[PDB]
Amino acid sequence: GLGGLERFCSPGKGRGLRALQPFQVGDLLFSCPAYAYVLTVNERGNHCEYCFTRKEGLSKCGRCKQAFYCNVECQKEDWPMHKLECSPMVVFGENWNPSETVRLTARILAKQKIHPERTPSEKLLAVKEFESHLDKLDNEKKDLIQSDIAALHHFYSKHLEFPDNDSLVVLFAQVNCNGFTIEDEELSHLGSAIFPDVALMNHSCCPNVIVTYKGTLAEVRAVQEIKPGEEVFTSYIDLLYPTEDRNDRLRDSYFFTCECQECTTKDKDKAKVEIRKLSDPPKAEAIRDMVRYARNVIEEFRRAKHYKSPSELLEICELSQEKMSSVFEDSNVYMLHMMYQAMGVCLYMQDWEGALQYGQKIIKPYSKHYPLYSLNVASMWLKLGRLYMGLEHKAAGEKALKKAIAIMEVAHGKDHPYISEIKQEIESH
Amino acid sequence: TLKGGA
Amino acid sequence: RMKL
Ligand SMILES: Nc1ncnc2c1ncn2[C@@H]1O[C@H](CSCC[C@H](N)C(=O)O)[C@@H](O)[C@H]1O
Ligand SMILES: [Zn+2]
Ligand SMILES: [Zn+2]
Ligand SMILES: [Zn+2]
Repeated sequence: GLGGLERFCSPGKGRGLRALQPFQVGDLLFSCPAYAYVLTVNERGNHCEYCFTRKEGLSKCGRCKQAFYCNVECQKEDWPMHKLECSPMVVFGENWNPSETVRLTARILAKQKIHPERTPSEKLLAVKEFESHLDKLDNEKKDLIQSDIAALHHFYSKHLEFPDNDSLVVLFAQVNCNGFTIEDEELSHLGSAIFPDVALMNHSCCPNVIVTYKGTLAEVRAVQEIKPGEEVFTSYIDLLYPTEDRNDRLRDSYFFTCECQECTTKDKDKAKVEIRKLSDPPKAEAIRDMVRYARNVIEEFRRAKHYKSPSELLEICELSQEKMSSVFEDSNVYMLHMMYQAMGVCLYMQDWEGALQYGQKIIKPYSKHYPLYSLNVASMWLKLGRLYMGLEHKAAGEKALKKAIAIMEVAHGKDHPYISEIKQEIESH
Repeated sequence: TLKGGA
Repeated sequence: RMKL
């Protein structure tokens, strides 16, 4: 297996990962090559399909012209997976639209056909042994998987031989439960992957490790001191939100209620939903009314993001902030949510001044709501620093970039390519 | 595939 | 990854 670690039965949590030796903050516990992975459609042309390296002048696949590579070696190594989509993409044309989950599951089935035996990705936990929670799925979740199965059949019939429907339901459920999203240094979505040994770790809202990525290789580093006998915990979710929001997501997606110290004490809940100190204090009903409103506009914006124009999306963020500000302070996480969304729209519009203003309001509340070594905090420092440098605010840029580096050295390792890249940006402008 | 921050 |  993995030296210094062991799989064990964690009471109430199924299987888990336990330390057999001590690990200090910043230590690498283990690394795990991707069992299967896929580059997200929006990042094609910026990243190599095989190894995920970002660079300019990638070689384009001459057949489909929609997959880019470092060189012919990366291209040849990616062929067993790319051929599932190369020709279908041109033949289906505009009508080719399998969801990312379908794309990943197709590559899982292809990997199983080629490499049926245990891989180096599965030293402690195999894909076949993944938890499915099939008995807990409701009809709406089962009907969505069955829709995914139909898409899998529609788009991948010529390259894949399918198991029976029951096996496909289980596999999709296992993917929903154990799959990982890969993000770049700015926490932008890069793709999806299966990391079997990383999937073994249970969840905590005060985790003692963080998962980062070196291309398609997952790495796991301590962000708290870990002693022999202690369970290794990662976070499955965005830790910005209060306990009821976190446990709503964990129950819905992973079918458990978290009992970590943060969930048990709820010690950060009050700061996360901070209320303005008005002459007449807002009543509990009014607070719960604004929280309900906030959750609704968050959902409305998530839908609107697919079709509305950038200026229209900014309008939603502006109006929602105005209404919430009558009750919520700026450090309130529902305010911060819409500010972050507005920043995203500004970054896409290349409105650097607009994005900088939002970043400056977000970073200090982020620092206190998130844990000590949060990737959400590091990436916000990084966005600020790059905005500053781009706008020729060299001194503020350097300060922000160094703040990002200080965190990433712990989470990513001092020798990570991301840290080398960021140091160039300090000594370029 | 959902496990991750943000 | 912003386009800057
Ligand atoms: N903090 C926690 N409390 C209870 N169950 C947890 C948990 N964190 C993770 N789990 C369980 O682990 C699943 C994610 S996959 C993690 C490995 C899993 N325990 C296994 O035996 O295969 C979740 O769906 C949930 O069932
Ligand atoms: Zn490559
Ligand atoms: Zn191709
Ligand atoms: Zn928790």
